[PDB]
Amino acid sequence: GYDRALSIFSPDGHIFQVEYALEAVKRGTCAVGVKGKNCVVLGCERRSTLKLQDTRITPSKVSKIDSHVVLSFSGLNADSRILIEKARVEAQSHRLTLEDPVTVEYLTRYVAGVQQRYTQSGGVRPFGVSTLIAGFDPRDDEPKLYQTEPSGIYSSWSAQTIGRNSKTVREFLEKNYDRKEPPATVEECVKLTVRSLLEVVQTGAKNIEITVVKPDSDIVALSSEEINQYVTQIEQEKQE
Amino acid sequence: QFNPYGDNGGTILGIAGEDFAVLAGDTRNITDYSINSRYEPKVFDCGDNIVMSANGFAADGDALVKRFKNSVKWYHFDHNDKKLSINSAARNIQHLLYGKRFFPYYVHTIIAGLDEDGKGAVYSFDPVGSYEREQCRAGGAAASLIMPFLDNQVNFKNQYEPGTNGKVKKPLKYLSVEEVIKLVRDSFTSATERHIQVGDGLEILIVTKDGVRKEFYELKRD
Amino acid sequence: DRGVSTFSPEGRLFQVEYSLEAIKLGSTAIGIATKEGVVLGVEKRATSPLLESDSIEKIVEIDRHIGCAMSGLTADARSMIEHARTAAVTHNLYYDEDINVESLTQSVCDLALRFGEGASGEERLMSRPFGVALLIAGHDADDGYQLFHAEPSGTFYRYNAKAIGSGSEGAQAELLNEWHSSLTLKEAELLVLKILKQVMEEKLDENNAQLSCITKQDGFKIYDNEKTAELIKELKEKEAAE
Amino acid sequence: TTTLAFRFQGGIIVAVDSRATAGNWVASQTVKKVIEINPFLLGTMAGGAADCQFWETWLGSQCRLHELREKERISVAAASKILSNLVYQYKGAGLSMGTMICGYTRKEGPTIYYVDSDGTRLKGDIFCVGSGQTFAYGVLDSNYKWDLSVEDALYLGKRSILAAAHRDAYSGGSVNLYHVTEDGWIYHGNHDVGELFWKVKEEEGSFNNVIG
Amino acid sequence: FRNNYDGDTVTFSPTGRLFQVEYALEAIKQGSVTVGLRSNTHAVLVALKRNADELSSYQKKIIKCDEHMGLSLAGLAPDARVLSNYLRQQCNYSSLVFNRKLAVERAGHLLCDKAQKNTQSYGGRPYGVGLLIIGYDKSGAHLLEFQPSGNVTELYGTAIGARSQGAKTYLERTLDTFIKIDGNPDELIKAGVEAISQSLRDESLTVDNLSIAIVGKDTPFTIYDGEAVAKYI
Amino acid sequence: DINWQELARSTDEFNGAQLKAVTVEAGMIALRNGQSSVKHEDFVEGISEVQARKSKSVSFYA
Repeated sequence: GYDRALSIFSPDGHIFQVEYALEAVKRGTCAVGVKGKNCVVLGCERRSTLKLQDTRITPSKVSKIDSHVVLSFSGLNADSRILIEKARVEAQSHRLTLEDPVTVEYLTRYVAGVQQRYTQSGGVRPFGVSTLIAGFDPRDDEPKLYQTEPSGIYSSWSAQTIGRNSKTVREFLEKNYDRKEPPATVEECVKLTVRSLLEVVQTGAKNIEITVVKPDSDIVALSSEEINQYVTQIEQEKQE
Repeated sequence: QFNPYGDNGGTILGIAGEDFAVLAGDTRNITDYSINSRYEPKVFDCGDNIVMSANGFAADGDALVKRFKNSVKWYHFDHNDKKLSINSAARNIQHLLYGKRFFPYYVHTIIAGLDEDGKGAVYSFDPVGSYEREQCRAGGAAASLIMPFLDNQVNFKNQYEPGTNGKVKKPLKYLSVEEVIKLVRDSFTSATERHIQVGDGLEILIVTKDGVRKEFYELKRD
Repeated sequence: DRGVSTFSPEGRLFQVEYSLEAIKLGSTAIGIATKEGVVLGVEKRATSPLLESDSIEKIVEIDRHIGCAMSGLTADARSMIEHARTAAVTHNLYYDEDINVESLTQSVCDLALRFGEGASGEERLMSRPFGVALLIAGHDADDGYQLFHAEPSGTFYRYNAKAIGSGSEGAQAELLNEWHSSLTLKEAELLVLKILKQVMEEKLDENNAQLSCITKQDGFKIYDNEKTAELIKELKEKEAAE
Repeated sequence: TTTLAFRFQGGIIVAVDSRATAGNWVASQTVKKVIEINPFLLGTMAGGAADCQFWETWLGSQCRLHELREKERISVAAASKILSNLVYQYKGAGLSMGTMICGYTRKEGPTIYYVDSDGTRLKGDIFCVGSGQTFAYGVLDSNYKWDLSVEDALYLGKRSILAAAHRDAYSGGSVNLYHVTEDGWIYHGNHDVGELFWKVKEEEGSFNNVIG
Repeated sequence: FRNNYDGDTVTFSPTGRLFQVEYALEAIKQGSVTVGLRSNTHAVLVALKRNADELSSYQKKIIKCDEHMGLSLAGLAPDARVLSNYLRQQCNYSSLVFNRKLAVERAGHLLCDKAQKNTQSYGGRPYGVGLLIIGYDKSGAHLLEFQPSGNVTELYGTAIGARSQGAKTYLERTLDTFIKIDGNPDELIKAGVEAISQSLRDESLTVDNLSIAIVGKDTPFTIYDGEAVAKYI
Repeated sequence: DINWQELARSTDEFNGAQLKAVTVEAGMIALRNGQSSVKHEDFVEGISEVQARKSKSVSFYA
């Protein structure tokens, strides 16, 4: 149909290539962000069911853009490699010219700008990745959560999920989290993200990856034994 | 090696009163001690009661005006005939001179007019680029010859009230239009004698809200 | 193709027809101009309570004396917004004069009044056909408060009141007669809320609607969610009496 | 030219002359050497007048665009660096700029970045740029403390120019006093240096090198 | 014949008539009506200012191009714009370089050409908009019609856009009267009002809608509205 | 008031039957109007129903 054109504006008002991007986000891993008062917890699936895989050199889904800016993603791994690279360069650009450390909010916009640009320029596909960019603003200790979409726009939610079986996760996020009050403690906040991920992973120590990002360049990924500890405690409740 | 920039002499004078502004100048056009042209005007109307002379190297000034005329046409077309401001013109002119900064233009430019308040107002440009609002400013090589007179006949700078001997400064007094034209004539007449740039004619275009008046007086040829 | 090289049999251009639909499906935005300020209201179309509503905004300060709300395609609108900001800033640098609203409407529309890939005595920077309208409101000295309806289609139209988006046919019908020039700024705010209340299926509160004004005095001034909320309370009250 | 700036607890005092000489003669005594880049920043015309004017008119645009985009006040750091980059890259264009960008944020506190035509960007507590800098420094340094009172800083700013003005040939004009407060710069009048000389002469018994 | 031949400018029907050209003409028929006429000493254009609704201001379709030039549009709005700015450009070049005002005729030959370039080209737009251009040069008053084809024709009087029938007839009749009338701005301007009433289905006669322009050997290009056109209405 | 020439110039490739369709339409407007008279104006509009396009199709500029 109109899938062969981008320039052609379409009376449907909807260019099919754009629709098809969404199909692509769905297929990918589930990646979730839930934020406290002092933390972003990012719980994400990393598949590891692959036989004869040396896990050490296989890239973790989470990639440090900046020293305090992180990215998780759902959608095609190849296409996603371009966003990570543009975004890294721009990170260091920011410091080189403003001196100021990376404004996260600029960065959210910069990234979306690329998925937008390519919607207008024929002969350049719109990317079929949606991302989570999360960070902490210069001179600030309030957590910051953003999602980008392949529609070439951006938005902030109090907590959000993307990728396979996101429908299932969204019910959890409505009932156990609230915009009004995020779980004040870091600890509360991490335990709920583990329970959400369990709904679609259905038991895995390394299939669940938790990276907690705190203010002031504090990045630490939870220990496999500690992750295992969240699971067992939760699993006792399930039969009660 | 070709001469990079000429000089064509001349003296101009922009004075900001409180209800009129004049832009005066001689008609004498020179290179060395030869008179190139005895009669050749230099004050030009740019419209909307803004007068302009870009005095010094005549060729650089012809260019500058020539482009500005075109800009007046496109300012009105896009802005639904908004009256081209005095300040707007000024910013425009700065930007033409800064255009080549590497080999800067060699013109000492003065635009006079009314500000929007409605007082006479003069803005003056040094060739380097910069511009600022001014009270009274002569231009050219005899700028320095003329200015002390005005700072002792109207500005009353370094004048004090008779008998105080300095306690109480003699305060500014607003002058009629006429009074200023005489003052402009006498300054220029004195300079005909004391400088070879000024002579032939004193052509003054006066800009008011009431329209444009033209004033002419002959100066000697010796 | 059905580009712009193809002239419609109609006497139109196919892309131009295609642009209109995107405005029709767009967000509902209302503007009513007085000679005491212009008041613009929008639905921020809140969809979930986990969505942060405050963060999101469809009324954006473009310049000191001008703001815009957007109706059409969300994608196109990025580019459109960046164009407008730039267009204003260039003139301020260049002549250091406050511009008219009129002057701004034209300049935004300058990129708009060309479509295609072909150019013949001009540059191209476009690669499509854009389909996003704005309400461009402001103040100039000359003609006071002005409201324009900037179109991605034919020449810009000045309006004294305009409503666009999906709530448009009702909203506009109400406006023809409810508009007047004798309204106060206080009368006019409540009248914008009134129309908004009717055409939005879900009940009116300050978490899904936001009000803003351009009055020269306070510049482009975004209403406090407290300031918005009270007037909603006032709205319900007068309707009970009525 | 003499222009100076000092940071203290109360913010920053910026004081400038008004003289501008072309050739050996006084061209003007009304060139205001305060450029209001915007309500938050003061830039000085010191150095090359035209270059400074032109490029801070430019700087106004960059500040404005930033403020629009992120909707918060620009750091003094961000704006001065933006200027610094532009001027290095174009150098060898008859550029001669020398400016102090003066601003008072809580992001950083009172902050002064001296920008230079070479492209140098130097932070300091106290900067003094000018032909007459050299005179100014003597009086300025000895009454300069961070914990100097606000009231005393106002006097200090007038006195520092009075001194330079007197000895330097290329300085006279008038005093413009400005205080860069938290909320932005505030203008504290024009005061003619010519007149101030006599008051001060009488008041302290200073100006005794001077006849009588 | 949708697509195939005659579907793009390059491809010929066997006969060699582009179907698209007729469509570009149709755009003018859909367009705002305007009546133009002249005498030796003046050229007078009358155009109805279209509007969407009451609150939308009656929108000018007569555009001043230059002090001594102006045009009116009937047809596609984006095209008229790219062309109009070009008109302005050329006139400025001549005044600067060669002294002279750009002659009206000689500007038209260029305008023709610009339209033909897009007809040669793969892609692009043949301009789909027709323009009545009036002007005062050293040959005095002129009136041209610019066609979407490109062709420029010196005509005593012509009208384009909606219901042209009533005003064309009217012009044929009064042809001899307005061409003899010279030295009378006011009477030419009257003839022109009377003419546009015939075309209209009496949609409006309001001062508010009719906008009259005049350029000649006497008046510069001046736009007349409200009271000034209430004399003749 | 009918100008046979003006109608004929805008029409291209209308055979005899097509042409009578135009004629009947101009008169049909006039029947509603009540005037026995058919105007030249009725006819120019009346072509465009016999065309593929509906008569006087709405357009964004005018």
